Amino acid sequence: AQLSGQQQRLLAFFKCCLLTDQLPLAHHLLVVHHGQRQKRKLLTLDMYNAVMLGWARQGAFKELVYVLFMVKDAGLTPDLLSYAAALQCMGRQDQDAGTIERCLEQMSQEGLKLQALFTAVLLSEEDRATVLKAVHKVKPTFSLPPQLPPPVNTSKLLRDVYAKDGRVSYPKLHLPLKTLQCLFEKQLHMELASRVCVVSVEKPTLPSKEVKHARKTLKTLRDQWEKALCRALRETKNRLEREVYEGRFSLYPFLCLLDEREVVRMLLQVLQALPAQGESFTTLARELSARTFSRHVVQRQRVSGQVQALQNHYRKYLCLLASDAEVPEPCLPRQYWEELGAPEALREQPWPLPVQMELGKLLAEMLVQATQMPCSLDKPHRSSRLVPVLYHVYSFRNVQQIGILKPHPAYVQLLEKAAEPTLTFEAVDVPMLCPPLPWTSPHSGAFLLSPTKLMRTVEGATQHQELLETCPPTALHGALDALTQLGNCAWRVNGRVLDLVLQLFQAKGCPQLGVPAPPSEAPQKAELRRELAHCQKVAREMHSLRAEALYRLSLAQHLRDRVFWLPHNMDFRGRTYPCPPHFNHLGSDVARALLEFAQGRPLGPHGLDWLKIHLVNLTGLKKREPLRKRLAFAEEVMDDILDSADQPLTGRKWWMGAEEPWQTLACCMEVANAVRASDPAAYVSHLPVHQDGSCNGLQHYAALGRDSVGAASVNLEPSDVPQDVYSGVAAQVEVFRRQDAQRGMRVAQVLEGFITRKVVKQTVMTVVYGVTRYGGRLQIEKRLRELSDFPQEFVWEASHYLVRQVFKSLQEMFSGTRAIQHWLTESARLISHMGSVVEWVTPLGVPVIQPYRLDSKVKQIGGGIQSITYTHNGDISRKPNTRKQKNGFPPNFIHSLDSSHMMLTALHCYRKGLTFVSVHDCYWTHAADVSVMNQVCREQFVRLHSEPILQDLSRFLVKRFCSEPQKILEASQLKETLQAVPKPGAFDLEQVKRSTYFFS
Amino acid sequence: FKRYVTDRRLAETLAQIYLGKPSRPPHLLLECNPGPGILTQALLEAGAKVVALESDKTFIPHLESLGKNLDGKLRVIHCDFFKLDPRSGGVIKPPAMSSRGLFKNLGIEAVPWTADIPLKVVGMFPSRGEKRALWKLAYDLYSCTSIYKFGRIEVNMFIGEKEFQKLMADPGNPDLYHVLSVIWQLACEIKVLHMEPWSSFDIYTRKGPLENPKRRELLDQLQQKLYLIQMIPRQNLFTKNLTPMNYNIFFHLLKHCFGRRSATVIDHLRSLTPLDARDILMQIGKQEDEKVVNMHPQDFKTLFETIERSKDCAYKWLYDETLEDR
DNA sequence: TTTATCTCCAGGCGGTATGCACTTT
DNA sequence: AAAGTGCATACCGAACAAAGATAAA
Ligand SMILES: Nc1nc2c(ncn2[C@@H]2O[C@H](COP(=O)(O)OP(=O)(O)OP(=O)(O)O)[C@@H](O)[C@H]2O)c(=O)[nH]1
Ligand SMILES: [Mg+2]
Repeated sequence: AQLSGQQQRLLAFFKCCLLTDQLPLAHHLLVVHHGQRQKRKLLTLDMYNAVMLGWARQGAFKELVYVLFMVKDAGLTPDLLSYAAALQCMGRQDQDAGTIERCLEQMSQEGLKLQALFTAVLLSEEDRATVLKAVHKVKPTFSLPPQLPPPVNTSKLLRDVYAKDGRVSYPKLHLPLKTLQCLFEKQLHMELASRVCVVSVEKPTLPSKEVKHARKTLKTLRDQWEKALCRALRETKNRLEREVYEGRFSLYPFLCLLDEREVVRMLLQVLQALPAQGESFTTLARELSARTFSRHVVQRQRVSGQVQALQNHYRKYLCLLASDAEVPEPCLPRQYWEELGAPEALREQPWPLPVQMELGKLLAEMLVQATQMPCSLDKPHRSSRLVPVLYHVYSFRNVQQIGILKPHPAYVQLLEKAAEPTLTFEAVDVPMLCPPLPWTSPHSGAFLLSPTKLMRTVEGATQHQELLETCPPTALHGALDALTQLGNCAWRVNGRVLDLVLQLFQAKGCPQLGVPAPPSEAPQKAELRRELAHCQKVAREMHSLRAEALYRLSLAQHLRDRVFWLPHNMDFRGRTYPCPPHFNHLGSDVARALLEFAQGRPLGPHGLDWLKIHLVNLTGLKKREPLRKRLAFAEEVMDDILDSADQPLTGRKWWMGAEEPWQTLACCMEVANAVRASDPAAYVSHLPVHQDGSCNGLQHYAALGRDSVGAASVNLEPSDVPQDVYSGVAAQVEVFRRQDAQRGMRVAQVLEGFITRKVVKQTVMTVVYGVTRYGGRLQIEKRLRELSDFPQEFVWEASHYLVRQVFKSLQEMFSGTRAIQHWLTESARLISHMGSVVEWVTPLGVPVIQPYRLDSKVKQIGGGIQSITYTHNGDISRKPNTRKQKNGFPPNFIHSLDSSHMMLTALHCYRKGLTFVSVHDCYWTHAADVSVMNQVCREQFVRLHSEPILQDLSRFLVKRFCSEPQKILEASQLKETLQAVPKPGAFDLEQVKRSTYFFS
Repeated sequence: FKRYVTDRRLAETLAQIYLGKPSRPPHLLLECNPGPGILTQALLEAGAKVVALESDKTFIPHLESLGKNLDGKLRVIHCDFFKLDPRSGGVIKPPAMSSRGLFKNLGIEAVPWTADIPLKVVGMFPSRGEKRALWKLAYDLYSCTSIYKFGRIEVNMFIGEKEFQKLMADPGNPDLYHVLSVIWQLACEIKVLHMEPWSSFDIYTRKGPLENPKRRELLDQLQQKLYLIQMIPRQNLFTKNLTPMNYNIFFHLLKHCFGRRSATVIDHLRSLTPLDARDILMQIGKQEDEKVVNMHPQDFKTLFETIERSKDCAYKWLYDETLEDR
């Protein structure tokens, strides 16, 4: 069955008591709960086991005997854990051999195995050593055999990656070993501090008397708040302990896990980092709970002593990546980490959701109650009355209402006037300064000390992790190796581009290119009310945009002269995203413009041509002509490129007219240097070259269905010119609009030259995924409301027209595609009726489950400001959402296939010594190597679709969901619908190896 | 379903109630959803100047037959009173209409707020949309926009029993006292001009004219005494402190004060303003332990004006437009 | 007659008054 | 004999803001 909320909170209390090392409290609570008949039923075996282990670690035998008497009296039979704890304590106390003989003889009478004791998950290495010493008394020798390291994966797709009989050319960095070790020390200290301070990049404020007065007042308020928070924390601790001594549950051990100073510092950081509009109570609560769990994991590691083990293993591991050092046998970084001997990192038990929300709420209430401020800041001592800093206000949306903490209006003005020149970032949000830890298991990886989860999910979900941990160990090797390869790409920031961006941003901003503008340059009876409303709104959006830009630019300027790495993880489907949110290459055009590779490569014979093709692709003017025409066009506009590179702001300004600004500039800056060099074939390029794929989902449908016309339509066959379905759909829509406009309808006249590929691209893409007309209307409206050359008053009448015509253009565009989509949709629905969520396995081997469940019926926490309502993700007892599982089956499957293709390509590029990074379907590299990647890509695609993916999926679905005969009629229906798979066509995938524009 | 007058006795009783005043009977009565035209024909027999606002086109020619011979007394305009001045923007479709266009086609000029009532709208509230219609009317009235832009136009509408009871709740606390009652009794003078059993009104569904014993069965299910309620906007609604710019803060204050019904005024005031709550409650005259439910609408308006009249503190409210749309 | 509307990059209403069970004064 | 403690459901606000197209519900 499943545990109740109190049965979770009590277990969490007992487990936390072991870490906090207050066993008397746990013993008292257990005795009180066992004594009363009503609370006796709540206690389970694990609650006795936790206290028994805690007592055994100390070395008290009387208490362990008493708890064993309690558990034998209450009910149930002792399990292996109780006997393991008994042996551990008996060995601790140097018990006589006769007692050990008797205990183990009884244990054999029940009938178990001593090996399972040393394979117990809970027991650590020290506990295992102690119990081994204890058992060595009765048996003079006891041993557990070692084994060969985990076998390499044996599958059709991944065989070549893990085969030793071959030639390997694994790359290496460009840095000395000592520099790498120093960077490791810097990153370790940074993570231990848990904060970084960055010098603000905004325009400095000239000193004045008012600024100094504001700073002094701020300092005084900070000191007063610190003292008040310390006193409040002490009082709360005492009050919560008194409840424990009354035989009631509380959060005393949870609040005793960290020092008072650290909690106070975290609370002041949260107060200093509060937006002027405030935040909802539930959001502030999840944030405070999460920050406390991270600080406890880092501090536990520091106190125990794993920090030193990581330092030694890492410093020895850094020999593989450094250029100077050499490895006896080259291998994948995960393989070397395992072979070098792996320190054991024990997973941290996640707190239950109710406890997390309760702790967050308690901390937020303490923060709001403890801080107070004088009412009159400008006028000192006018009134001795003290006003709260934060206020609890309701905000009403439709019937519903929300609670919000809002700062006092004078505090915001004081902060604005003070203009502190230092921003504070959390260590998790900043890019690392040392190479990432190799992903060796789902539990450990990415950051040095902070906890990072493999599959990013909601704060309480656990089904994905248990599915990951229940699979064979060798299945996830490919995914882990791909993640490690992606995270091991050194980065750097461009200098002159950053200087130009700073010049534009600091002075006035250039909203045309993308740089926001300062609030100073802002626009300025019913009519007056409307004008003020518009002004306030516009000021709000511009302020938010400038705040985000300020954060990103400050972070970028901090790393001006450093090398940094970006770790990656994945979602539940399988697509990979970088971990640092603020600054990465997945962001806007400026983000893609500032970043560049750190390890350059010579251009070679075929580097300049690919650079020119990349420049033309970024420009966007020529996207239908072949490669020769793009190269010729790049040749034609050489003067404009050189002028833009030499004079970016004072000149002909050709680059600003590109579709992708700030990247055309960088590419021109590189191309001019390459051209002006004495030998352009011996020039080092640090600039990645993008490589995109057209109609990727349509490509995967074409591959699975093997439909000849569909394959030919999406560049999946050899051709001389690119093929685009979107352009054909746009042409058909334009023909229909021309006929309608000649007939006389006004909206046809309104939108005449605004039917481009952009407006219909997303809709045509998402039709095959089963999008409805409402979503298509919203997409077309969103596209239309940004042209700025279209009369907006027709938008509702425009999109509502276009969608229909667009859907018209699709009676019979796809047949096998829609057959496959309908089959998947019907299978998902029929599975969803029986109450079982749909699951599948990707060709790489990772398992995917789609967690859509009906809402929990009530979930509130009682309290002294408001009753927080929170969803209970983490209840497997709820019923599945048939509507959201039906709609999401195709897109998740195709995204998983895309991720598999990307991972295979990345691994086979790493084997040849390539710097491969990717964004979903865009494959970056150095300029010289692009052609090589192209080849392997096609190969992988063919292999990825050489296996019968659809047949394997059908058989797996039949095995998993039709084995149970519980509903015989519906089981027969599901068997019938799953045993009918659409037949393939007549298409030989070898032609993919020769097609030029499959990726272009 | 839509309710249309069915009998001539009703057609004359309602007409007499509408045009009861014998001194200056001339008003350009605006009648909405005429339906068959029985009420309009009765009003013409009594003598008036009707600007009919039918929603459906099918009835439009039919009314044209009744008033074809009459020259200027009756004007049929295809419009809906409850869709005037859409806030979405764009082109105004024929089913909707803009207030300026209507008051230009009718020739009505602009009348100051303190002056006499220019017009008189009559009709029935939506069958299932009383709350939304009342809230839209409240926003239009408190902001001097749309109809109430031109003046303090009287509105006389048929409403149900439950919404009327919720609209006429007092500090006597029948546990129906809420913000809608406060604003509507602060901005109007609600009176029960007449009462009618609901079965006395013909019911036409969107599908067609309702018939069959189901109509008789429906009669027992929804039997409630419909009230014809008269609303005139109050002359002294707007003051120095209460202006069309500051109505949002008053609305937020009233909504917040009813978030916790069983709470005192001082707690909400602490949650809403940085001012000394005890001093304010001393100025307004009420006691410290004053419940929100035991406050009159005039007390709420006086409290809001007293807070807004505080010169000493530069910052008065924590209300901000960022608190909306979230 | 009533409601949600392709997927992902991690989201949720807060108050009042009612019974029902059992433990505690 | 009364009274406290804690958990389950149910009905309140239906804050306005035009409109149309499809099927699970
Ligand atoms: N379901 C869904 N998938 C999307 C959406 N946007 C992008 N994708 C997926 O992302 C893939 C590639 O994204 P894009 O590069 O933007 O699309 P594309 O078809 O490659 O575009 P072109 O390069 O112009 O051909 C698509 O094939 C889809 O699988 C979306 O809104 N919904
Ligand atoms: Mg693409």
